[PDB]
Amino acid sequence: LEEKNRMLQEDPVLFQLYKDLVVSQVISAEEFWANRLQDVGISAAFLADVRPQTDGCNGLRYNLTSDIIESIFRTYPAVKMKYAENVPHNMTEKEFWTRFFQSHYFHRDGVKNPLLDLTALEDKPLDEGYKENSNAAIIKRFNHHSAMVLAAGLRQPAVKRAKLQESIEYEDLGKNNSVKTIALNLKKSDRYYHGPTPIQSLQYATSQDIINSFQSIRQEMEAYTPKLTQVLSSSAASSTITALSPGGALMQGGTQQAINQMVPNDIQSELKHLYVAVGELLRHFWSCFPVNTPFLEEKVVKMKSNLERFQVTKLCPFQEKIRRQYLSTNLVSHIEEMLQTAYNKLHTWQSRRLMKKT
Amino acid sequence: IETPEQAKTRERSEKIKLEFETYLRRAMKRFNKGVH
Repeated sequence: LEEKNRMLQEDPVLFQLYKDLVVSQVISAEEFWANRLQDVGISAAFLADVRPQTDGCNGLRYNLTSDIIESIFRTYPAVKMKYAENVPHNMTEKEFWTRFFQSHYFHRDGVKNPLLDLTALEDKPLDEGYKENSNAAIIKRFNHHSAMVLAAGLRQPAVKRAKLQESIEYEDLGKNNSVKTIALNLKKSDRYYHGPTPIQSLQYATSQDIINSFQSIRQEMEAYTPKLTQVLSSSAASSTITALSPGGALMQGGTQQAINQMVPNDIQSELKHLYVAVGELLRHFWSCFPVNTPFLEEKVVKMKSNLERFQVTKLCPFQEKIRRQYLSTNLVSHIEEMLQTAYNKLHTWQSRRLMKKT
Repeated sequence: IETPEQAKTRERSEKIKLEFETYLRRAMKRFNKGVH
């Protein structure tokens, strides 16, 4: 409940929507939330990069972060044991970190058989008859840290034979099939040539009289001379101007009205809220559709009931609010269209279900 | 691990104060033994 309340507070419009849907008894919180409902890998640089921030005013900013401590614990389980065995009783956390900095711990400055069993690589293991310490310690602890990081990354003759097969096989002298494709060859390619364009009454011309007309025009334009006066006339020019004149046939319509001032911004915002609510309700309705299981029938019936309740409890007050101002905008018409479309869809599907059963 | 120069100065001050107080202690012991 507390988490849900916080999440609703994070989205006040949804919180307002949740209120308008639940308090108005349109939908239950169970049905409301029925449809409503990061790990970081281990980096090896978490030690060298992370340093005690020595701000000039003698400031030892540790910048203690949970992720850094978790990375330390994953890489060094011993640090987790030290933390669990000391705090909060034996010592404080910051004192433990300071001790870690001062200690030498911070200031430190085979499954596969063939190519791993170095002890077994030789078949003649006879007897011995036929700052070095600092360097060895540094190497050992570096290898330990690397192994710990690699392990934290995750968090038999058959194996030997498989490893040998992987090692010996050459990609050149194998197979190169790579034919994971399916060829396609349609039946009638003429569908696209005249595609979604509907059938047009492309009438053909008459009999050889078409050829006679072609010959007539061919002879007519065979002896052609350019003309200038005949190109245009003032009367034709006047007609063209009138067609192009404001308010003319070519100038379709004209000026329009400022819709913004015709509706208050509060009414516009409430319309947005109702749009989002109805849109989500119908989205869930269409998600349930088509009803392929008997459970979906009850869910869609509940969806329709919720739509009816929301309409009655919000749009009708919204309709009255608009009507009191006598707004000429039919914003409610869009909502009515959507609601009636959904209701008719459900009624038609119920009719189909009744017909199938009978 | 924080302001190493301050720590070194503190160590030097402790060293010089320790030398001063130890030689004062030796002088005091000499004084009282001579009095005895």
